[PDB]
Amino acid sequence: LRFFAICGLQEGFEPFAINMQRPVTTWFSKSLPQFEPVPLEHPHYEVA
Amino acid sequence: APLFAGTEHRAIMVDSMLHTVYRLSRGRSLTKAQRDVIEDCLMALCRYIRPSMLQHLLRRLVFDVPILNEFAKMPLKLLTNHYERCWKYYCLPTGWANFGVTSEEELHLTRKLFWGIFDSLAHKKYDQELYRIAMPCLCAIAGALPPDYVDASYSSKTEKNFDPRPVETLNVIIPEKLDSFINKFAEYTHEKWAFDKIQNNWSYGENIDEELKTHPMLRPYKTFSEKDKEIYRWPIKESLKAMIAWEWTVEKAREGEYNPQPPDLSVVTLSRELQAMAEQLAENYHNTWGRKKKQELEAKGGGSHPLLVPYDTLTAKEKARDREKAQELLKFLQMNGYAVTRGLKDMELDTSSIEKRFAFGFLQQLLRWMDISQEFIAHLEAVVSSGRVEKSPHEQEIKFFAKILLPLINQYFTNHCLYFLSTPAKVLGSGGHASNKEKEMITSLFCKLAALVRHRVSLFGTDAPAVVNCLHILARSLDARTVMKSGPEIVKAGLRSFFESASEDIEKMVENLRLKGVGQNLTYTTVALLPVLTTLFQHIAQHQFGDDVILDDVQVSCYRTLCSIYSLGTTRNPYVEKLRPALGECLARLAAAMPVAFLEPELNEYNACSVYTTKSPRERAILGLPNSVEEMCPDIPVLERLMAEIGGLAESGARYTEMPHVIEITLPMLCSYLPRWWERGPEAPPPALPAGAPPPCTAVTSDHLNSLLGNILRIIVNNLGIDEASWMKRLAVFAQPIVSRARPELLRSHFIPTIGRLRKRAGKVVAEEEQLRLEAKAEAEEGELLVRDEFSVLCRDLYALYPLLIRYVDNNRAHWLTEPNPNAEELFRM
Repeated sequence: LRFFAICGLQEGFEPFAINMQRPVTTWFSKSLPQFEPVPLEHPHYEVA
Repeated sequence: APLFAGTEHRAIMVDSMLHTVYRLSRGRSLTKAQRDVIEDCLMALCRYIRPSMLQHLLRRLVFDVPILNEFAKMPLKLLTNHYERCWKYYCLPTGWANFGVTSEEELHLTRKLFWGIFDSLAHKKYDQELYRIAMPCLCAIAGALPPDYVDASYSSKTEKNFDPRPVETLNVIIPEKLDSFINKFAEYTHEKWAFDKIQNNWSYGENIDEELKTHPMLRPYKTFSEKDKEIYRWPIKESLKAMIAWEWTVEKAREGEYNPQPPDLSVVTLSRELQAMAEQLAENYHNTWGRKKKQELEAKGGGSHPLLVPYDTLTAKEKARDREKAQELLKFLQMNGYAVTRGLKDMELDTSSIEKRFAFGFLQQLLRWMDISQEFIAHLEAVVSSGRVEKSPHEQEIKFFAKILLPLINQYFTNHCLYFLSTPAKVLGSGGHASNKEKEMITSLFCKLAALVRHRVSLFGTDAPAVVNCLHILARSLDARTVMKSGPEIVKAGLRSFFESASEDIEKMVENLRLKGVGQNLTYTTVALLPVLTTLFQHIAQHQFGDDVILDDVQVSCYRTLCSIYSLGTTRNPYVEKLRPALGECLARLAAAMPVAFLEPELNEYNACSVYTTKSPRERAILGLPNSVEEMCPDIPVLERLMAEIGGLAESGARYTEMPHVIEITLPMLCSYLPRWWERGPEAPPPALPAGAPPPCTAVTSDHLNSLLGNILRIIVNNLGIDEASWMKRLAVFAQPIVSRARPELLRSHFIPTIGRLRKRAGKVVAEEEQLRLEAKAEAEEGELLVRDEFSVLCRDLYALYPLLIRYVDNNRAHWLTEPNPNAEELFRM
């Protein structure tokens, strides 16, 4: 971390992954269209 | 009322309720309490109903309000609240969150409302309550409207208890060629209507009947009964007679492009002037149709039709029927070869989107009213000079100007400041940027208002503060760079004349102070010119317009102003003592805005933005400019001498009374000058060093800035603890900008001793307070005021010294945390 000491360390903030033995897993918004069930509360579409 | 939020599923019912309540409000035989209750109900409903659902009520108010009669007071308040609440729904391109965005029809209605109210108020006789109610409504509507909104159905002609009055068509005769066209159009309408009944599954029958499903009148023209045929034609004959009534001409000389076979009318194009013709003709049809309902209501004895509002007010869908079928008639005129003449309409059809912009129109009206104001101000001056006892013929215009335009200008150009400062390259506001014409017009407005108020503060009396505030706002909204670089010679000359007049007035004030025209000049200067000039210079410096605006004649006028102020500052008079703060602030802004290093004349040759470079030596001779820049006016010392004198005073430890000029004028000027030229001098972050770069025109450096900051701190420490020093806050505010270039050594050299002295003083005062509290009765009662005063002066000193310390700490904290610093720790302790 490049600016943790200047701001945050004295304020008492802790790095998010400070005591993790493995890197934090991440998810991303894939833009591959996929078929999913129509939500039961969809604002515009209703299936009977 | 709150439950009406989110009732869009019952929009028709809500609209009916709103119209009914409004109609009740406009009710005779209603007591004042009943009317108040109805008005409260209407305002409560409109406070919560969604803006999209109030479109029809707005449409009714567009017609009703501009009359500005007694009934128009409540609608004005309603519109004021509505537009203040929902300005985002109309102004922002995205619209109000979760409420959608306005429509073009709603914006058109809003513009119509604004201009109707504006014109009615302009032509109305003065009424205090009416003006008070109307001004906020105009301000709110203007704030809601987008500055660059362009009306799709713009009308240059701007023609014109609703009385639809169609033109007299029966009286007008019908030509025989137009009768031939009437027959052809009757046949075409027959064909189209026959296509329609074929859709309905109706055919030629013996008699009309819904169950039989056959229309007897539909049949071949040859077998078509003659009696029914002119009945079919009569609408067309009336239409053509109306066209002739409006002096519209058509000459078939040139040519242009049972079984239903109607030729398609959509393929053939339709011109824009032709479209306007169709709009007018459908307007006449709407007039006739509303007249029919008006006769029906008259027979009934009363009542109002829902669709009695004007055709232009009617939204697109309601217009659609008449508009389209008038399109059909005009189109068939075209295929028959009848292209109708425009005249007035075609020489009215002109202009561009820029000229159709709402801000453009508003500024044009403001300039016209500026001309009117000049006229009546000259007349008022004449009557004051002679014939003091009389009644002004321009009472209404004076009152309208003062009580409408000034608040309106102030509010409008406060709201839409960023739109006028935006440029295509850089957009400052949410969206849209003013055109060059709009920028030039706002510049002209500023210059005209300044010229109007010059030497007339007493004449304006109680409105002078309003005029000065408007000038402040206009200056802040001025985009001088574009106007000066590419603008009309008249606008540029207006701005140059403003600057020259300001310099002349300041010179007159300076010489008068050094030692009732004198009183007029003094009051005008100190009340309007110095504040407005300070604001203008600050705006120029903030937006970096100095290199583009202050050149040639403007540069000469700024030279005169700057060094006349500097020369004045040296004198010692009670009036000069009272005036020094304002003069110092003006000089600070001027030094920040000036594009020439006037304290370093020896390096002027390297300055591109200097008159001695832009104007050839043969030039500057028709002007009175001296041969060398050093002689522009020499009374101002050079930078080296100025810094030497400041340091000498600081070391000698002189008090404020021994150098009122320095602290009040010279130090702010240097604090504004040094940061400006540090960026353009050596040591600056070089963007063009790799490429060919001319030598810098200045020698300012972080060394100079640090020396000035040290001297300022030393001066404050010298004057620490005295009874009265009101200049400390001004000096701290002026010196704040230069702190960013302070060196690390300042902490130990200057800041630590000063804060140490302050801490020691605070300790002494708290010890005295403890002794006082230990004391009793009169001993504690008296001396409490003394320690109160000591704490007051201590707080003054702390507020003088702490903003600088805060900036220094902000700039140096990262280094201190990265590397532990005992001096920083000691400062923390103190």
